[PDB]
Amino acid sequence: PISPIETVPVKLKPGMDGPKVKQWPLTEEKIKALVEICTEMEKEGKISKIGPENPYNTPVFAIKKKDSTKWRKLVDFRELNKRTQDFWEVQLGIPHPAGLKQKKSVTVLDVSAAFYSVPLDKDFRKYTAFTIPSINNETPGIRYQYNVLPMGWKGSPALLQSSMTKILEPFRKQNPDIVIYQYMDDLYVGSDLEIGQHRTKIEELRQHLLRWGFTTPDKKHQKEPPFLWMGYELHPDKWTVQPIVLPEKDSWTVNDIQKLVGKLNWASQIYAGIKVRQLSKLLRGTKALTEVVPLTEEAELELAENREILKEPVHGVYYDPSKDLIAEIQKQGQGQWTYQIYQEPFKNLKTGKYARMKGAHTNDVKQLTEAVQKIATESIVIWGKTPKFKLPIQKETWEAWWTEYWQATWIPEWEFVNTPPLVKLWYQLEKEPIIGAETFYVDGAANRETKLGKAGYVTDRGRQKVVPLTDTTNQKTELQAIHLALQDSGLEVNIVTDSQYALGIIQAQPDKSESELVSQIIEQLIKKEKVYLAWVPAHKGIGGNEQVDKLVS
Amino acid sequence: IETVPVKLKPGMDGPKVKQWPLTEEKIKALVEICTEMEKEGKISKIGPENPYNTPVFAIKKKDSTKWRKLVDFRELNKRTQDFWEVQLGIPHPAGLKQKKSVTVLDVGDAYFSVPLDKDFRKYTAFTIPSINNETPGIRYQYNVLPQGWKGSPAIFQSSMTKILEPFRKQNPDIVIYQYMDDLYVGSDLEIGQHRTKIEELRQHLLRWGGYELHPDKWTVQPIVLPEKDSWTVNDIQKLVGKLNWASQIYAGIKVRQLSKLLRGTKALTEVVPLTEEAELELAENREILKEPVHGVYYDPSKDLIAEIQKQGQGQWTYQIYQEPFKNLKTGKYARMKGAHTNDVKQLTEAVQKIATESIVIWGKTPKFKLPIQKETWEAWWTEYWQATWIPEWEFVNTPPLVKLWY
DNA sequence: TCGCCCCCCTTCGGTGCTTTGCACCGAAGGGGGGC
Ligand SMILES: Nc1nc2c(ncn2[C@H]2C[C@H](O)[C@@H](COP(=O)(O)OP(=O)(O)OP(=O)(O)O)O2)c(=O)[nH]1
Ligand SMILES: [Mg+2]
Repeated sequence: PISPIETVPVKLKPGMDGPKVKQWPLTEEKIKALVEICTEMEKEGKISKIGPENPYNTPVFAIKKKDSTKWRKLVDFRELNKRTQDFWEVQLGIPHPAGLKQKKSVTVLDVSAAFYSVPLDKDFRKYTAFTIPSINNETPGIRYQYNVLPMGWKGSPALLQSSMTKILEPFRKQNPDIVIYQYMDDLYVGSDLEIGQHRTKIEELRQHLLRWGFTTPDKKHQKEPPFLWMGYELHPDKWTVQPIVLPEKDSWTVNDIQKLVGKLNWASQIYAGIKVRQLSKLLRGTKALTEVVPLTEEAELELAENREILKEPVHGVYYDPSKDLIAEIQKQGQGQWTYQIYQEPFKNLKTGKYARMKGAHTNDVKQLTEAVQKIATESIVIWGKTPKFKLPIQKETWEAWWTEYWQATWIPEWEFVNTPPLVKLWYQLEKEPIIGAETFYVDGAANRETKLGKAGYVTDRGRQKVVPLTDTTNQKTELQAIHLALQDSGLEVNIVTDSQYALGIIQAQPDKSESELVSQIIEQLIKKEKVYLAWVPAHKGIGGNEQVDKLVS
Repeated sequence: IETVPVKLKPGMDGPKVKQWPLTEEKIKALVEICTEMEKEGKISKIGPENPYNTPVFAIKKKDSTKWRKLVDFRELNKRTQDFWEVQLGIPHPAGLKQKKSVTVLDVGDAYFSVPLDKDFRKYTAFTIPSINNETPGIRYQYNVLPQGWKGSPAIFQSSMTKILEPFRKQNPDIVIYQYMDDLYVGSDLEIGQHRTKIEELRQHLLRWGGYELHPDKWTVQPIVLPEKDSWTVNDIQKLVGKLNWASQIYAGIKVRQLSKLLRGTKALTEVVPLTEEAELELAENREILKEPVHGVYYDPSKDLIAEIQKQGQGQWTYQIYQEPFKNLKTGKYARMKGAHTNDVKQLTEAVQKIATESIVIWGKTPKFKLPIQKETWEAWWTEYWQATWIPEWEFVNTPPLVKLWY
């Protein structure tokens, strides 16, 4: 049945007209599936015949359903969507089972053909013109237009979600004691009422939906656990993800590996410790989805580790609002982090991972800060509050970081947890110069046209060095000059540069970098005992910097 | 009453900014506030066929523990026509920064008695999110002059003049300046005396529909040079790089006879005695930094820019300029709550204070260059915001070379 | 041979700097999952 809800006015983008795209060929089985739907759609008032006055057209096809025997109708509105007005999408996110509370009575309902029960603005309908082919030349196609929301049109999801919200709003206001998760046409309905009253409220909800033309077939009406919902399985006390089958291949293509990494990210919401860094590295620098990529040894190990984790059975629990949320993070190496969110020990609400490389140069403390931020935002989305943190970093380490780093930074209430490897600063620059330590005046210069440069130093102990450099840049030569001072100095050194750039990188205490040269400098800094690093303006005649800048000529 | 025709600037379209996540208590407050505003016809429920959106959140001051809805119309305001171009802007009075106490009043509710151009309402849409995305977002648009839209003080300008006339009539030496939804009201009366006439202005306003600032204490902090009795090579290198930087700000400052006290490849900790020709150069340079710069004047046709640096132990230095190195004002903001633990809270409060000073001094807020990662700021800043306005800002990562301002 | 949403990983291209590459950032490609 078509809703007596009022149509939402919709327009094309200014200046544009409608689509005009000829129909293509389809199989015998799909044309009769569509003809069954189409003449039934016409008799249910979902579509109407048109003719040649309407000059628009758009091709149509069909795909089969997870329900093995039903067919899904789709019209290729790619062109009409481009010319259709923008919408502000009302689906802001995806509900998560870890955000659910325990309920005594639970129901999952689905509205059938919800799109086809929502009417389409009458002035817009003529732009949805299409044509059903029936083989090749036996006839030209019959022409229809949509009277309801079509599958494949840009605005159909938003107009269904908005209409569903309007229809449900009376019933939500009347029953605040009943939680209704509303995803597209899928309704999760939980209550603390005994099953008798609960089922009264369901039939009441169903009758309210049907007055507005939304049918709810018993085929899609779950009343017993485990409920299938949003890809999960809802038990009374716990939830599981529906089974995750990983690809297993002798030969791997780029596209195979992309599928694998996606499955593992999805698994990581409840399977603790998933890693995808080595498998994802195999996608770098590739140039075709069908290009065969051999697994490195590191990626095999990572895959095997994930496979061990995924054969263990896991479950999440539900949210108890009268207890704190606790978030614990572990370091996995190579910029990878994993976390669990729980309220009572060894009963995770969910898990996750953070593994993004932000910036060319960074350190573990920054990345831990980023993990905390990802977790804080996720907890706001799911539970409306941030959790208490348990972090493998000492209070001394953090305090040393936010007092010697020039940007404002913070972490909310957190408790140290001793789960090695701990997050630590891998070196610290001295705030004052070091008595008795050598003083290096470093400098490097390159020529823009040349690819050519020099890096070198002078020393208060009389030491000097210059090395030629090829295919370099101005900034590289300065990093190189610092590289050699660290290379040729003892455990304690004083260094003076005129590169704001280099001082900028090194003062932020990075422990990893996308640049191999910066990585080499980091290794040298970690091996040192004390390092004071000072800056002076270039080309101003300053002793030390003067002589080395002369020398690099 | 009939509406004023409003348009966006030529070639620009309405705002399209996504709603960010909100805590449970902020979502509840917005649902309570918007449900009542919809009943009173100030806003109307809309659907997704309106393609525009502006983020909404809520703030709660602790000397008024009721939630205040705040819509971030910064994008919409940038795209709205100027009212200085069509004869409606509010002139700023030079006398306000002279007053010894200035109280800020939130008068945003007065705008809700004037309707908004029917064809402009669509640009004001916002969306309330849902915990764990239980439902789609819920959308509204304004039917009246919104709080936080720069067109509301301009359209309401005629009316607020008539409402205020008797008060300014009876108090010729109290200065009142309207900035957005705020009245900045300053006087020279004693602390509790001033608070009393604030309450009188409040009641006259009710007839139809924060804490004390002190501008005569907004000390300017200049570039200072250290004073020691023994000077290292590193000390004089630190000194010379600082003066070389200040030679782009001040006039006639030299380093020639400090620069070659450092002649030779010297050790960073070797003490170098100061020549009489060096003490001559240094005590000279310190007096130039003593009293400030000649030729620096405010230009109302150009934007204000603010830079902030974290110094440590709760201290934050700042500079306000329109042209690089021609600072209208330099200052230092100091700690408050006493733990001094939270950098993001301190920076957020520093921004409110610096922007407040700009409003009182020049009548508008500066664009801020914030020494913080974008995602760190966005994770936490709304938890500490207490103003009904929001300045423009951007995120910079500039390491210090000198500590010029310390 | 379709639509809308969230997530992650990689690649690309626009912006601004007292630059000449570099670092940052948003958008778009691929993948997962939902209806
Ligand atoms: N355009 C498009 N929409 C889909 C697709 N899958 C699901 N949906 C949309 C259209 C459907 O009306 C709605 C829900 O689909 P469902 O599989 O839950 O049921 P459907 O309406 O297709 O038929 P049914 O409820 O089983 O009678 O979301 C798809 O592949 N393409
Ligand atoms: Mg359906």
